Amino acid sequence: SKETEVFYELAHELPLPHSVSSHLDKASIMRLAISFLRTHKLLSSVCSMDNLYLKALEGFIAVVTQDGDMIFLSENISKFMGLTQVELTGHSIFDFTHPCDHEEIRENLTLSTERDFFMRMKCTVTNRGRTVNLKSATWKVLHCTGQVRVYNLSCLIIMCEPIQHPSHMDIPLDSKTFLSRHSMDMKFTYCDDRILELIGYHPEELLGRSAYEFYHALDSENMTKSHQNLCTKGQVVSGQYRMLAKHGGYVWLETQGTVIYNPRNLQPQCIMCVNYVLSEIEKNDVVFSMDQTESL
Amino acid sequence: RRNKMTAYITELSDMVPTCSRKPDKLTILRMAVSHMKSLLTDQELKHLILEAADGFLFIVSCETGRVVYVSDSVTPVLNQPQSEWFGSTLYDQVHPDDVDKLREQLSTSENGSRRSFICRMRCGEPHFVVVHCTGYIKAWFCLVAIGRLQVTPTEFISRHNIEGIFTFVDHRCVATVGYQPQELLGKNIVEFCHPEDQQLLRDSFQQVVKLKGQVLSVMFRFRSKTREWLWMRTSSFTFQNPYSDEIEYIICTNTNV
Ligand SMILES: O=S1(=O)N=C(Nc2ccccc2N2CCCC2)c2ccc(Cl)cc21
Repeated sequence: SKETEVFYELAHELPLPHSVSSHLDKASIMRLAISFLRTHKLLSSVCSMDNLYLKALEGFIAVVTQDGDMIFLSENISKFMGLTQVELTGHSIFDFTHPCDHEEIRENLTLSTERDFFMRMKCTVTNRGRTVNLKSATWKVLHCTGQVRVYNLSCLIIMCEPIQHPSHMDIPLDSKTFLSRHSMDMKFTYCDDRILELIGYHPEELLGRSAYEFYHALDSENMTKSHQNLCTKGQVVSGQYRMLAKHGGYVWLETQGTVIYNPRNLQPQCIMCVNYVLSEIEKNDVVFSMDQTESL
Repeated sequence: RRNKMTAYITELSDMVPTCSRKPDKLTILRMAVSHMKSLLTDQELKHLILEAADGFLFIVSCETGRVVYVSDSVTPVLNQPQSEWFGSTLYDQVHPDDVDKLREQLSTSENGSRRSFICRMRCGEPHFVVVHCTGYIKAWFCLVAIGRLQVTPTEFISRHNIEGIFTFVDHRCVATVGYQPQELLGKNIVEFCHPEDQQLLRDSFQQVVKLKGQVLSVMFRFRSKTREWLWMRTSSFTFQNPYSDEIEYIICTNTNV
C-alpha cells in the first residue's frame, strides 16, 4: 500500500519544514493535522512579518482547550523549553506541567475572560543551547497571560514567558534597573549601588531590613502573593508596586524574583531580584513610614 | 493503539463536512490533503498576539527614534491612530521622564542583540499606560519590538508595631483625622485615644496578636488636630511573613464612624 506516501504528502502539505514533516510517524501526523484544523476553526472565530513577530517575542503563544489539549503552540517554544512544536502539539498540558500546579491550570481553563498566572512546564533545554531528553527534565516557571474564549467549546489563548535567571543574563540592563539580594523571608541582604541614585537609599542601611516595611501598604495583596508564588515555584514577576523612597514619597517598581540554591548541598540559599524602576520619586513631599521621618 | 488511530481518523472526518457514507481510510487521508491544499499567515498571528497579551508590533530607527513601521494593533492597545504614530519618534510617544532609558535601549554602542524594557506611552491633561517592550535589533540600525499592555474619604489604613506605634500611615489621614502623617508616625495610637476608651484599645491589640491572622475590631474616640473627639472604628489584623510566619506588623483600617 502507498498509504505511507499519502502520509508523506499529508506531512508535506502540513505547514512546517519538509525535514521536520517527513521524519514523522503516522499517529503524529494525525495529531498535527487534527490540531491544525481545530486551530483554524478557532482562528476563523477570532479573526471574523511572521519571523519579525516570532523572534521579537520573549515567550511562546499557546492555545489550549478545555480538556487540556494544546491544539496549537508557536514555533519559538523550543527556543525556550527545548521541547519542540511537533513533540508537544496535540498532547494534554497536564502531561507536561508540574502536577502541583495542575489544579490552578484547571481553574484558569474554566469560565471575566482575562487570565494571568504562573505554571511550571517541563524543559529540556539548558543555558548552553544544548538539549537533553524527556527523562532528564528541569521545571521552568512560565508567566502566562491571556484570554479564555468560547467558539463553536472553550479555549485558552495565552502567551507564556520565561523569567530570566539573573546569573544567566542575555539582555542589556539600563541605568534604572538594579539587582537586589534577599533571604527567603524577603529580608534585604544585598542591594546595588544604583538604589542610592534611584530611590535615595544607601545599600548599607537596607541590609537586614524586611522589605515588607518598605512598600506602600496599598500594594500588600500583590506582594505577599508574589512571595507565596516565589516560594512555591521558585520564580515570580511582581505587579507594578510602590516602594517608599528615602526622603518621603515612593517610586514605582516591577521586580522579578528567583530562588537560587547552593550547588553543593542543593538547599535554597537566597532570592535574587531584578528591579525595574518605572518612575521618579512621586509625592516626594508626603512621608508614609517611620524610616522617612527619622530621615528628616 | 488501533483505537487511537481510529479515533484520529474519525476526528479528522469529524470537523470536515466535505468528506462527511464515510469512505475508505486512504480516501480521507487524500481528502485532508486536498482540503489543506486549499488552505499559517501573519494576520492570524497578529490577532493571536493581540488576544493573548494585547500587544502590537513596531519597528523604530535606533538613531533618530523615528518609527519606520507600526501595526494597526497600535489602535486598540492605546486608542491612538496609526497616522499619529507613523512619522514621529518614540521619544514623542513616551513619558518625558522615560527618554533617557529609551536613549540607552536604542543605543548601538554596547551591543544581533535582544532588548526588553518597560516604559510609559501616552494613549488616546495627558494619560500614560505602562508598556512592556520586547524586541531585537535589525540592520534594515533598527529596533523590531512588540509593546504590550499587561494590565493584570471615610477611612485610612495604617501599619503598627505590636505596641501600637504608627510605623506607616497613608495620606488619607489628613482628611479623616486632620493630622499630617508626620504627627502620627512614631506615636502610639493609644496616645490619640480618649482615656476612658484607652484600655479597650489596648485590649484589642493584645487580642490581635493572640488571635493571629483573624481580624479584630474596636471602636474608640480619636483626638483630631482640631482636638475634637471623633468616634472611629478600627479593624486590625496581624500580618505574617508567608515564609517564616514572623509577624511583620499589624494592619489597621481606621474608619470614621
Ligand atoms: O519594596 S520592597 O521593599 N519589597 C520588595 N519585594 C517584596 C516585598 C514583599 C513581598 C514580596 C516582594 N517581592 C518578591 C519578589 C518581587 C518583590 C523589594 C524588592 C526589591 C527592592 Cl530594591 C525593594 C523592594
